[PDB]
Amino acid sequence: QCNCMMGVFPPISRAWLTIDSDIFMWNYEDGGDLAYFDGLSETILAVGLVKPKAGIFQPHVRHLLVLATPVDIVILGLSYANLQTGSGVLNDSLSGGMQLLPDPLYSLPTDNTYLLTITSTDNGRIFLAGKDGCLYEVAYQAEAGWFSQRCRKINHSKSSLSFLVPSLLQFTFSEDDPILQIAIDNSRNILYTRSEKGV
Amino acid sequence: QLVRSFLNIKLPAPLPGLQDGEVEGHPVWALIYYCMRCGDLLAASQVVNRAQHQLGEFKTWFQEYMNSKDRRLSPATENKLRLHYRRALRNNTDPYKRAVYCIIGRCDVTDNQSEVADKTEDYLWLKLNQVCFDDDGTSSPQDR
Amino acid sequence: QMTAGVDGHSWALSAIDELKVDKIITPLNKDHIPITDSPVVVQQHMLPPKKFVLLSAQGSLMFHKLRPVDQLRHLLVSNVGGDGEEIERFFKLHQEDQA
Amino acid sequence: TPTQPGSTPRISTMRPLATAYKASTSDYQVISDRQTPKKDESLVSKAMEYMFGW
Amino acid sequence: YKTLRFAFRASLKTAIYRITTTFGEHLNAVQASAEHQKRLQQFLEFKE
Amino acid sequence: SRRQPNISVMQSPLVGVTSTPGTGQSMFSPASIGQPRKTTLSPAQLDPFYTQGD
Amino acid sequence: CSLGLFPPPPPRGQVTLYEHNNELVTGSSYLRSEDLIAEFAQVTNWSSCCLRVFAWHPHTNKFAVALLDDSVRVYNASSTIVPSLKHRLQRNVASLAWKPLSASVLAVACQSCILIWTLDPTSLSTRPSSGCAQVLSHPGHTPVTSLAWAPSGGRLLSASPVDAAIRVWDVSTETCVPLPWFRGGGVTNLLWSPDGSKILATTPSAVFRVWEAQMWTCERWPTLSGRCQTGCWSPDGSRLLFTVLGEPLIYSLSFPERCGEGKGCVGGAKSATIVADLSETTIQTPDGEERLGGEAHSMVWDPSGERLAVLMKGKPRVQDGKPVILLFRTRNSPVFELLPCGIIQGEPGAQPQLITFHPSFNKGALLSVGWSTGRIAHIPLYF
Amino acid sequence: KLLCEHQFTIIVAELQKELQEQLKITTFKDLVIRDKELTGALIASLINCYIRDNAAVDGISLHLQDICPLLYSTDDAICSKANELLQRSRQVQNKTEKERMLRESLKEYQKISNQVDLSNVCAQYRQVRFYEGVVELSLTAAEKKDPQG
Repeated sequence: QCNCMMGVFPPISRAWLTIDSDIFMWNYEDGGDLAYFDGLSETILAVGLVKPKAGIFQPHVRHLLVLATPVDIVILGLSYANLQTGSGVLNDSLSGGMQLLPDPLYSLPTDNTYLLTITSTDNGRIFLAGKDGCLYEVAYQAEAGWFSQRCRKINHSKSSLSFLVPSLLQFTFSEDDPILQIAIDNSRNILYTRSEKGV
Repeated sequence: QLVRSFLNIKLPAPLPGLQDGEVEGHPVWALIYYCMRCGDLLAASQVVNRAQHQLGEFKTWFQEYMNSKDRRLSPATENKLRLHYRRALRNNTDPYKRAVYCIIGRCDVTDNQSEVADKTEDYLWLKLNQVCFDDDGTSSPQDR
Repeated sequence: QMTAGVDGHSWALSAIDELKVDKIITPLNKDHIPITDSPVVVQQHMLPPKKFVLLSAQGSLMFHKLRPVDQLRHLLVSNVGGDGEEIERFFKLHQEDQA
Repeated sequence: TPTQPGSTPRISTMRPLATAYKASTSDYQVISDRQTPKKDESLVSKAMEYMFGW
Repeated sequence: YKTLRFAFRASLKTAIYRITTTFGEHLNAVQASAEHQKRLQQFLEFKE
Repeated sequence: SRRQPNISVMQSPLVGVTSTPGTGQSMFSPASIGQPRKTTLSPAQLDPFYTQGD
Repeated sequence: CSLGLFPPPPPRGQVTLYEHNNELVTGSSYLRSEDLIAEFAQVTNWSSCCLRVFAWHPHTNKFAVALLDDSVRVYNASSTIVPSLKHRLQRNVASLAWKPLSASVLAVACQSCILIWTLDPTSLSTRPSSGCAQVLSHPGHTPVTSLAWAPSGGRLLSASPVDAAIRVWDVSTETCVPLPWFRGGGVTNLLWSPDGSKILATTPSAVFRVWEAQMWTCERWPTLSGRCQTGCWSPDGSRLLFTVLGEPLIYSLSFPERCGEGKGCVGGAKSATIVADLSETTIQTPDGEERLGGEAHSMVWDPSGERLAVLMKGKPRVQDGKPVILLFRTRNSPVFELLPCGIIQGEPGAQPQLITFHPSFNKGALLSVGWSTGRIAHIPLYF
Repeated sequence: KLLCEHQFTIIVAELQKELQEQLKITTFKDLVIRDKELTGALIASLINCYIRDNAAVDGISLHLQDICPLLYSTDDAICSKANELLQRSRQVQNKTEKERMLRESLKEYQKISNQVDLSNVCAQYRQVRFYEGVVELSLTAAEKKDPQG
């Protein structure tokens, strides 16, 4: 009816498609293990696979799936069927049929900032691209700390003193330059972004 | 445990040709044979239970042989074993796997198992287990 | 340089994951191993033809980058043997030692 | 102009990707939540079970 | 201490019955005297 | 007839503990071979054509 | 789980004969002290039923039956001779419990005492002597409603709704050890876990108490609307199922194992979970709407932990207030599930008065059902 | 590869320490082109694990030959079997068995007798009172030094 987005995640042997609110995944080499998720009620605007921070999840949660809508940022756990700890078997594909958890491991509201790209580092820091020229990050942990939520969103484009600037001076000299792409250098610990207007 | 300890003296190296694998570091058919040669069908039955996944129907035939008074299969299983042995085991690379069948199925009286039986007591013991007293005319005279 | 036709708009384009061979950096050779990786003609035994996937509205388009050894394997098959002028061109392209 | 594809019959191969796992495991280590009958942990009920004991 | 002798006779029968109820028919492989095997069967068959 | 067995546990190995307080050897760092244009330039030097400094 | 997931009850005149392939195969046939026993008896109409109690022996094809005349009868698959137990103190029998690790010992709960019968397992006389009946009693522990032996055979428990202390008995030293708590009511029912490490004790009040068989500690459960009516342990003792009078709900409470030293604490999770609802549903049948739902009066689990039988009692708006047997298929690992299996039904006009499983049936499970006709049925479940 | 599979760090800890430090400074091309004593000592340590912890050396002695197209890796393996039997003879209390295993140990040394430390072997025979093998092996170690007279 309104939206379509299609892509690849190599490190799981699956492609993905979204249709309006819903997401579908299958193996790109055969058409096999076709499976879907219905746990939403709002349009998907961005999708991303994540390599998890160690010790925060259980050993069956090898990957995370991240989704974003106009209103929320949903995080689900990805797992694999019946990979038993034997030996004397060869390397022949991720055919241990893939499973999401039905429980959202975390969710986090958008600010009403529409999000347009999701990615992560080799150390499991999740980064998201906002329409408002913003880089964002999911600063997640395991426990509930006395002054630290289990999960939260942070913005890296809006400098920490920006609340001292009257927004009437922002809505007169700013014009949406959406971050359409993030790229990450885990070989030097550097992050890069590219906007619509090519900044 | 005595037989597994005796195998560290009589089989101090793995022989190329033995079949169906090992238990605790020792060949399944040698562990069965020397438990039977020392009369302990319960010790042999421990090997047959431990190696069930390779032995298959040999566990059910060994348990038939364990539950007659006289170390006998029925004519309805001894002649299954004769028809298996004469197709798959007579010319086998494991001589313990021969000898244990030549005993339990009273077959190939024409073979002395001399890759296992070096001595006159083992020749007597082999042939005495192969004895019948019974005029079952379903037996071929070359096994009798 | 090469081109190929694709049926439908390229909804996606990706590589598939690199096998990389660990550099055995020891107290002896630590100053003598390049931080950069060798070019594919140096690693085309231990590494397979580098794998890729495109998606259109029709499905997956699966392919690989060919190594100089897969280019040689193609010419040995197209000339049905170890001789023919295309193999004699390959030896003039890479030079005789690298060929 | 391109030609359009056709369809009319339908079957099924697709499965759910999320397995309907009937164990509330959101908290992993401790289990159970806002609901249900509950364990007598409190100091006031335990002071009651020395003074009055309803 | 006056009734403790009935406890010893009661616990000994429960101790023998415990072992017959965990090993069951595997006890037929256990080397024992013929009168002890004849009693062990009576503790498998629930006759005591 | 009692063939001198270990009683139950008797052993006395000469290698017991031993210990080594420390050890080391010369580091192998040769200034290449054939010495093209000679071995040193802008560090504290050894082999320039300027054989001076102090 | 919920009643809206069960298959339909069998058509009006058929009887359930057995379970096979997970399907239920059918065919055409196979207060004063006394009102206080009737309030807390395991039998749905103890005051008018011919049959007051049934109990299997914990290892053998022997069973005991208490009748309306305060006989206890004993039956055995290898005896046509049926002993008739009648003592001078045997009155208003409320419970029966065989001793584990013994061929030959049965406990009986009476209005004025406990009777421990000794029965010669080879020489089952039609009426054994009144010397073969050891009497246990304590001032104030009357009537006795329930009896529970420890799995190890060395200890017996008894309950009385009048008495604010469970009585532990050593039947061999003839000692009595009350376990007094500090208010709440007396004791209605008692259930050991199969490990012999835990004990459930229920009361006339909206409180139950779980106990520890090592240090004899007590853990209290007071956030209930009504009384805990019934319950059952899992075969491993790691889970306790229970139901609340006025609530159509099967609760479950978990107890993780003692991977740790140095304290007697009973050790349950901080709350229960809800696992099945028994609310007032319709099911469609060839015979019209049937209506199902009510209150779970008894629950019994198989020794294998794969079949839970639930004796529901309808409200007086649903099947005239008749009792019904629900059969669930259970799983205990990695998750606890209650799946439906079906509805167990008897002779046209019979009502289920009691249910229990056989403890040693080498072919899946075997459900004993006591009917209002005075008939006993034995329904095998093949798995 | 065989040293990695036989738990490596054990076999390297059996070495003399002078070799344990040399092993860190020899490059693979030095070990392949120039060395012999690190490779011989690693084989000797792998075999001393078998002799000490009492596996039969015969199976590892044969595996060391398949991995060689044709090389010296034979007389060290025979000497290792001769030594296995000699060190077992020291613990063996059945006299018949001890004289049997000595009349087996002797036959392994009687193959390789041109390359045997006859002083050490005939001292190690004195340490078991096997003066028979002191006569025999010392003749089989002269006989093959001058096979022409």
